[PDB]
Amino acid sequence: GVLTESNKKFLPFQQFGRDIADTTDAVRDPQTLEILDITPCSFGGVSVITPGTNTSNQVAVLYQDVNCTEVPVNVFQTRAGCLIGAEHVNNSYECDIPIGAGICASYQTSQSIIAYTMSLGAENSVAYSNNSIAIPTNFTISVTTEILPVSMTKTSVDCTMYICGDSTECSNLLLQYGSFCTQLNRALTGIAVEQDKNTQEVFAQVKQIYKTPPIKDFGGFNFSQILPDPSKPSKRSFIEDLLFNKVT
Amino acid sequence: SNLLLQYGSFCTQLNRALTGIAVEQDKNTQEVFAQVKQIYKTPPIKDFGG
Amino acid sequence: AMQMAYRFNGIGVTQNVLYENQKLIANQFNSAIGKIQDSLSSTASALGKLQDVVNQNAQALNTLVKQLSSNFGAISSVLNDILSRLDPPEAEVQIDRLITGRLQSLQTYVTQQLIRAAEIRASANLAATKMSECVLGQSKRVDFCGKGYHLMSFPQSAPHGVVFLHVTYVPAQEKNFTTAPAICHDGKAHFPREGVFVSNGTHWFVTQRNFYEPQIITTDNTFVSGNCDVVIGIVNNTVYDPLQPELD
Amino acid sequence: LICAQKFNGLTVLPPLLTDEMIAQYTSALLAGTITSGWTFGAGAALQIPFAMQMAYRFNGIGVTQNVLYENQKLIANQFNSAIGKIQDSLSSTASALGKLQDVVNQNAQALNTLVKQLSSNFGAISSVLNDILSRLDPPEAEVQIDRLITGRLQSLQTYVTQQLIRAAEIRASANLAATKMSECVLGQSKRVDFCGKGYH
Repeated sequence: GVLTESNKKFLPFQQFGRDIADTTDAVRDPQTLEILDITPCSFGGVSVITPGTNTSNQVAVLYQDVNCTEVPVNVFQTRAGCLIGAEHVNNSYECDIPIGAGICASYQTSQSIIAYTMSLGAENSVAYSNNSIAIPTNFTISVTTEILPVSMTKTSVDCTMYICGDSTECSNLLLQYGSFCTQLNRALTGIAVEQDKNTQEVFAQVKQIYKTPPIKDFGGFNFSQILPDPSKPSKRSFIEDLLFNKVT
Repeated sequence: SNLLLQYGSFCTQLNRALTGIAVEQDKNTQEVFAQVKQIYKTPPIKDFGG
Repeated sequence: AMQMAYRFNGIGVTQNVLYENQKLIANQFNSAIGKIQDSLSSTASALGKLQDVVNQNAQALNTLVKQLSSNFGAISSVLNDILSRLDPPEAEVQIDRLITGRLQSLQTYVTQQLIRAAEIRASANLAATKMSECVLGQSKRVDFCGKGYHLMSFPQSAPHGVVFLHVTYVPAQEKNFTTAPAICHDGKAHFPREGVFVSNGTHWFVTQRNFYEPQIITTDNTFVSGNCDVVIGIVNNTVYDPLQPELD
Repeated sequence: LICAQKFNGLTVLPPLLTDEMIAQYTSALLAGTITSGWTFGAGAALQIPFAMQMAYRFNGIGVTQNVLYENQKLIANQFNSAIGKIQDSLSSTASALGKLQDVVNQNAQALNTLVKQLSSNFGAISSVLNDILSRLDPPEAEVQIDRLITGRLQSLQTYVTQQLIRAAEIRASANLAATKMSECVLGQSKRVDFCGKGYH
């Protein structure tokens, strides 16, 4: 630790000192009878910011909490630690890589890694007035997209085959803990049936199975992209096929 | 440390879980507050009907 | 077409807006569907929520498998080695070390799977709610089924998940006007029935609130609410009456 | 307390969004709401007088517009007085922030227990690795060190599991808060007792 000069008033019969967590944060020198403090030097973890090996092969190191004086060897002391290998600019853009405490970092003009202070958005004031109203005149249809997970993979584990193997004395020893495997198998079977119920209650909400007409006269709208095509072996539409090939 | 290396992948699991929790907290704040892309300022006049 | 007119009348905009702008809306719909197909058929994935599930499950399984080669304190992680290399009364302790380690591994995996399954259950309940409320009917909860006023929604399948295409309405280009609360005609004050008063600069009109389409202020767009000395911001004008021209 | 915990590997990362940025977000939401109604959560902010917006909102709960314009002073006075009462209720010893305080208290207790667990023998001859290492030969000290290792790893497992469950709960509450922000602020709601108590 770091033995510094104390400020606590020991009574002349005490030796150690302790914090609110019961560890020595003070000592009495056994020769000169002086009181000293103790502060450790276990100082933070290390992160590396990289814009991707595909783009470039230069990185910026971030020491999560140091005063930038204890690092071994372009140093910039932020509020989230010590950034080594990045220039601090005075502009403000969107956040590409987050550093913490409103600091981000991006690969940008050659080119380097910059560490600005992120911006919230394009500021604009509204022209409010006690007799002024803005009415729209033309519109726009927009088709967004929202992804939602429904179920994960069902699994099952046979303890005495995982824990033990093709050994019988190992199973005779596992007998000393009788209900653990049964607990585990019960939990996993509950999880499996829960996943099946999840899928069942998300999708199966129609009583019948409706059928689109053979003549597609929808007033101009074209649903041929989301309606199924009989040509494909399965009955998945074009978008569903485009989805089932992007998830490995 | 050498004795702890006999429990190979517990510490990595704990670190993964805790970093997941941290990024999830950041996601929570971002999803709660950041629902406007602009930043609207109010005019210096305060005639809000009373 | 009439279903789309119902769904417009649901969000305030009258039917004639759709019936007189059907080709433009159809073209915008088709263009948006094409944009979606393009946005999916590219290296830009956006299917992170359905890929993180698979990645996390594979990683949990791989960790549970990899922890079958850890000594945990025994002399080796191969039960056959512990057996052939020792006598039972001394191999008991080593096999028990291995058994305790593997029990710990199985228990940790099962607990993390339970927590992941609770999270997936919450997400599946949210998806069931969105399918029940957005697909099978128009919604009025803001930003629940998209971004803007909600028109409709189309679901698609996806490996371990679902994908909603939200078709929404967005006003595009606005224009300023000088509004007013009421209009004092003959002492009476004519408040608007279902729209808002506006003025291009010289004349007064009553329109709707989402699509500028001005009309003439008769006694069918407005209703009187007494003398005109109490409203704060009323303006003088002439409220036309359609009966007197014909009857006289 | 803070550094006392910090001195055992425990760290505390700072949030990505500083408090001034959150304050600016809420300021933007509030200014957009009071200057443009609800038309800024569904496109671009379309300015509109405030009395007419409040009349658009009165008309949304089945009450004609002509009751606001003829009772505007009274409603203004009632709203100002309600805000004053809100102040007088928060600016006193009336401690109603239980939700935000239980979180801090629970996390502080969890961390205090985790750091206090470092002072138990768990069966070994001591509770300090340096002591056992300096007064015992390795081939014998392995058993004591291993007992301590198993104890500390068990306690850390328990802490991580508690944190996972608390984070799931906070995630649920944050989804609820985001839903309330998106349906009560950026638009008038009609779900009973979702955005208040009464006609919203």
